[PDB]
Amino acid sequence: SATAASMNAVKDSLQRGQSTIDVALAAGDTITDLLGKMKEKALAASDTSLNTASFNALKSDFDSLRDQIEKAATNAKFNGVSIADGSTTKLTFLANSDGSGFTVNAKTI
Amino acid sequence: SLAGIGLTTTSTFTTAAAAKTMIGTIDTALQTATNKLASLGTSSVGLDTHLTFVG
Repeated sequence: SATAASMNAVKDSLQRGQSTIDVALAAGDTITDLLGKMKEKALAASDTSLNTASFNALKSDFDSLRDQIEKAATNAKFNGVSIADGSTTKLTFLANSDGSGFTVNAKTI
Repeated sequence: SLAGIGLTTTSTFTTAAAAKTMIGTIDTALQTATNKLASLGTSSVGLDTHLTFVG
């Protein structure tokens, strides 16, 4: 029965891992949308028939969107630990009542 | 404001020759004003995006 109590201890760690990955996924969706918009801006600015005063506007839009991606990426922490900023190489959660782990590598975005 | 875009309040054209340069002054003023407003719009969009993420 001691082992059943330990399983009760394991389930919370599994749930916490789920939560961190959800936060990362939300930030990632925002980042992918921003990247699409940045591609659109760069494609529009690649035109050689463009005026000198529109190129600057498109460049400033690009720069704003890049700063946005950076902010959106560094804010995606749950409980101080995150798998999208690039702070650590992997996160290991509990998976067995004897200590063996569930490994989740880090996917910096 | 008038100082910000370089217009300079109480700045007119007394003869038919100062207008030839006032044309260019107003062109530069309009350009820089539109640039500043574009930057403001970009910043507003950024605020909206970050608010969504905070939610």
